[PDB]
Amino acid sequence: VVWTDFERATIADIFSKLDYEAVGGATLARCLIVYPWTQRYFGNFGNLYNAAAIMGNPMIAKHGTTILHGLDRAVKNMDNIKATYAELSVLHSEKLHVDPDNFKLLSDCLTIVVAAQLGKAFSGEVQAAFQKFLSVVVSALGKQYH
Amino acid sequence: VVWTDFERATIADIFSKLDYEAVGGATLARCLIVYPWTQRYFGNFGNLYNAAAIMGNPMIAKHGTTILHGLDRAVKNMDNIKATYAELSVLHSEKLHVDPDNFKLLSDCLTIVVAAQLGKAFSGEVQAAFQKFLSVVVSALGKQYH
Amino acid sequence: SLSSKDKDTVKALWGKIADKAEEIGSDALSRMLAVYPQTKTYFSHWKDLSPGSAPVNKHGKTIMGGIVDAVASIDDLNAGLLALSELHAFTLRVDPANFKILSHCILVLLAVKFPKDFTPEVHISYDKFFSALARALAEKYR
Amino acid sequence: SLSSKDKDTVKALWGKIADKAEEIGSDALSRMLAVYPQTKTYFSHWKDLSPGSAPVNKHGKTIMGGIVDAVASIDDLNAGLLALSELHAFTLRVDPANFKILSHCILVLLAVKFPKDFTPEVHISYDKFFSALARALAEKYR
Ligand code: HEM
Ligand code: HEM
Ligand code: HEM
Ligand code: HEM
Repeated sequence: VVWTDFERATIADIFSKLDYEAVGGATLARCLIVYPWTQRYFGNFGNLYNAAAIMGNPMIAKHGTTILHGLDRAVKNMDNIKATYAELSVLHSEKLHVDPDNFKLLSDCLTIVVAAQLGKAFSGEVQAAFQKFLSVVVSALGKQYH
Repeated sequence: VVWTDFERATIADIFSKLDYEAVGGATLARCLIVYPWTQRYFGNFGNLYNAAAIMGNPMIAKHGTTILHGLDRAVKNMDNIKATYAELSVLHSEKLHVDPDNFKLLSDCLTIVVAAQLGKAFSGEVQAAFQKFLSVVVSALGKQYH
Repeated sequence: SLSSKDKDTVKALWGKIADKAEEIGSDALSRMLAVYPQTKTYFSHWKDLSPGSAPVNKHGKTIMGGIVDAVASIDDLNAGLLALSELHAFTLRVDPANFKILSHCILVLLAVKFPKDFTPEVHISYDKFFSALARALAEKYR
Repeated sequence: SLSSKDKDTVKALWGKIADKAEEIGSDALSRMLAVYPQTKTYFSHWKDLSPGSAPVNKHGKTIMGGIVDAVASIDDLNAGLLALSELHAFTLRVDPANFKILSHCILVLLAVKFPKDFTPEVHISYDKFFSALARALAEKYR
């Protein structure tokens, strides 16, 4: 990837405004409620029940937070994302066999949580740089052929 | 990618059996008939009409041939497909803006044309090798982020 | 298929966004074109793809109009959107892969403006609505 | 939505594959498990994933039975496959992502055995049926 100066700055700026625990927990719970099939990958968390059970799930909040810190790792290594995610790629493809549509479903939920928080500050241009970042991420998480 | 010996042999052996012109023309025709929205990318071909217009289309025939020759370049570069397809990736992403779902649609059509041609020779094992090849090629064609 | 609770949530939102709808449509289209430049080829016949630009403004109105039709036809989107399906298949020939892109940009634009409406259960209803929309517009492709 | 043309093609196909059906399902399942190992997780409780192995043989009979069910209910697949949708949603929890993989592998298996039936126009009817199938089985996920 090659990053524009604008792209590099707004990525750093977005993450600097997110409470990782707050946004992580909210993101993963959103994904598990809007796209219930994704629950299957997290069989050992707790309640496959109501949205309320997902919403108060402490294991879900925990893991949501872990995802955000994993994203922060890419933000700290913007020109070296593929290698930075090499072991996470092995985990998520080779071991867990996460259908890669799921990376996009989760990314889309993150985008919508960020949008809601940031408001009019989350302009088309800001969304463009965020989306390019998530594309780079999801590409480095997916099966590595190359 | 790491290829087993059976996989290299199998892929080379498949391509050795395909008439590129006949299989290409048939693959592209089938994609344009079964997934007709894919026609839009080839606006300058001829008849957007019946399946019979698609089937007799000489331009479609020609481009179908080109696709197969394109695949041959990966068969001849099995351990360096991404680099080989670098300009191809630019062309189909940056220039033509082919949604990448279409690469999989086309690859599935080619898989069905080859299965029809080869018959009992196209076993589950042989299909696994061919699908792994096509996955690597589709990833390489593939807007590239790394 | 949308439940009657999904339908009521969608109609509730549609009522809330009344004064802002034409502007929501224009901004959502602006997002599509900049975030997903793939889609720019369908609007080559424009001049200036910024929101607030006259063509994007007026076409935003039009999209939000098709979505209002969809709301009126929420009980059978397939039948209600058949002409729009035919249009997007044969006159304009639009890759159906793009319907999900525009739906996402609409949900993103709505989130920036009405974030309080984006509870998880509401988002689920809206996402089911725009998925069924997209699937209705896909009906006439083949 | 399938045309009457699509429905007859699918029903005629389903006749022709009479004697071969159970074996077609067993081999299609073998193809899925080998070509797309993502799918192996759902059948961890097996032996023996080769075709001809008894669990694969018997479950291939079962899959083709669900599809002959779909054929008999081709007019309204949503209603006819509700029980199977619920089971694939809640009992087994199957990623909807995977319905297309199975369908692809069934079509590949068919083409090796009945290639003359795969004219582009017929393959188009079969694809529309299997897409409607998947969608019917996805109905009860949310
Ligand atoms: C935005 C994309 C994602 C990022 C950056 C990410 C990051 C991470 C990280 C950092 C870990 C911790 C690895 C460790 O335990 O050492 C992890 C684990 C895991 N992730 Fe992801 N993840 C993402 C998306 C997904 C998706 C979509 C799913 C499934 C739908 C998923 C399922 C899992 C599972 C099952 C684990 C291991 C659970 C455990 O053993 O505690 N992840 N992920
Ligand atoms: C495995 C899949 C594919 C392969 C190997 C492939 C290969 C090629 C090659 C080798 C060319 C000619 C480039 C050149 O002249 O330098 C080409 C051109 C083109 N391809 Fe693809 N392609 C694939 C998929 C697709 C798909 C799915 C679409 C549309 C849905 C598509 C649309 C086009 C178009 C419109 C051109 C323009 C041809 C020209 O230069 O006149 N391609 N492709
Ligand atoms: C929510 C989904 C969509 C809805 C409700 C929708 C609705 C409409 C409506 C109502 C029109 C007016 C038809 C006319 O007056 O000529 C239209 C036109 C058009 N749409 Fe869509 N549309 C959607 C998605 C898309 C997408 C995703 C694209 C491409 C990326 C697209 C491309 C076009 C084009 C090129 C026109 C003609 C533009 C013009 O007449 O200047 N549409 N659409
Ligand atoms: C065309 C698509 C499919 C059809 C028609 C179908 C049909 C069926 C039927 C009829 C049953 C068992 C009902 C019974 O006799 O109790 C079943 C069970 C099952 N299906 Fe499917 N299925 C399909 C797709 C899938 C896919 C794609 C997967 C996973 C990748 C899957 C995983 C399972 C599993 C794990 C069982 C229970 C197996 C066992 O306990 O031995 N199915 N399916």
